[PDB]
Amino acid sequence: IEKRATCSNGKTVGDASCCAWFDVLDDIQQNLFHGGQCGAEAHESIRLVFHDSIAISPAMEAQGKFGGGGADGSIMIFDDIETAFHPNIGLDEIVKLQKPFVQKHGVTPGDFIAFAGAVALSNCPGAPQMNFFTGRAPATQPAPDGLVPEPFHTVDQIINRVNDAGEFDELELVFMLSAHSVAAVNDVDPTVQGLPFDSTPGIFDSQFFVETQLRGTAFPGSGGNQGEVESPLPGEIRIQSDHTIARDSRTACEWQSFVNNQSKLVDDFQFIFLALTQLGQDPNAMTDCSDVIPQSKPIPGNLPFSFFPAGKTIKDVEQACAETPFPTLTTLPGPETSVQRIPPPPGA
Ligand code: HEM
Ligand SMILES: [Ca+2]
Ligand SMILES: [Ca+2]
Repeated sequence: IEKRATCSNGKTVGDASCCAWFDVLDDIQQNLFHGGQCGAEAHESIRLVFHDSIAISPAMEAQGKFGGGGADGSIMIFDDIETAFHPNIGLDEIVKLQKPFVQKHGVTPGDFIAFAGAVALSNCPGAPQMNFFTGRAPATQPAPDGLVPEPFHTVDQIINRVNDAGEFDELELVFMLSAHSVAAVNDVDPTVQGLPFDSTPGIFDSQFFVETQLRGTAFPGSGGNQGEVESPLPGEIRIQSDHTIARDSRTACEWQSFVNNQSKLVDDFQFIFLALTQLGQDPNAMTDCSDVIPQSKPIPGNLPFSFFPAGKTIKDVEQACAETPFPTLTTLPGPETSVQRIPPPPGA
């Protein structure tokens, strides 16, 4: 039973219970995201949503074991346990920055993680208009390990894991990897933190899908780290799983479909992000508080939506989609330039 209501700030929302999230919004925009930025804390918050949510397994439950609660705030509640798992490396820092907000505002940890993830995305130009539903009860048990994918897992292992967790198919796997468009890597190369996956880590766009399809020619920092392969630009990192998903015959044409197609990118990610945040939950038992999330902003300027970074042309693309040739994009002018690092807070 939802009660449409006008909050104290004058805005109308779907249920009166949503109004209290406007105070949470104001607090995290100022004190967690430094004035609404799509910087390191926003990226970490988006990563935390996946690591809290994908830890659920119908297959383990069928074996008599607890397979995890899905989107239940378990990675925050039992952080001493889940953040020690190898796939969750580096997440205790963002969990520690978020905890005080959960305590101050009296919301569940699962609902806060889903909220901060959606607000973080709304700070990145180009993001979809994000949803936010409430209702996740506090987890009562930590998830098991072995449920969050690693960059060195094969494509078959990853496809099978997301299919078990939420009945997601191989095309939906590609949809959710769009989040690597606003993201950096702090713990794979031990000599440098903050290496972005694409040349625009503050913009939700398809440069991740363009740049992962170019030929990898060098390591940005040290060579041969586990789960890392060569990348095409100085300062950019590329992980093994993204590299192989982009070239596998099952997923390569879906990976290429986002290039120069902003509306598909936004619509597909909007859809799959909402689905991840409902894992382990009953959708009809949740409350829609999407009207609290800020409107996303357009990408500023007048460059084409997708482009080759300076120094790269169609000859540097490793075409993997047999149905449709990679689109001929324009190249930015000038010499190749390094992607700038995104320094993380201490402890990342
Ligand atoms: C399906 C398989 C995936 C694998 C193997 C994977 C792998 C990784 C790795 C290795 C990192 C760097 C972690 C670190 O250095 O501590 C990373 C970062 C990131 N991942 Fe994924 N990822 C996956 C899917 C996703 C999904 C579905 C999302 C959606 C939210 C996501 C969002 C992020 C974000 C936003 C970052 C950047 C973190 C930051 O800047 O601090 N990833 N991913
Ligand atoms: Ca969880
Ligand atoms: Ca980007």
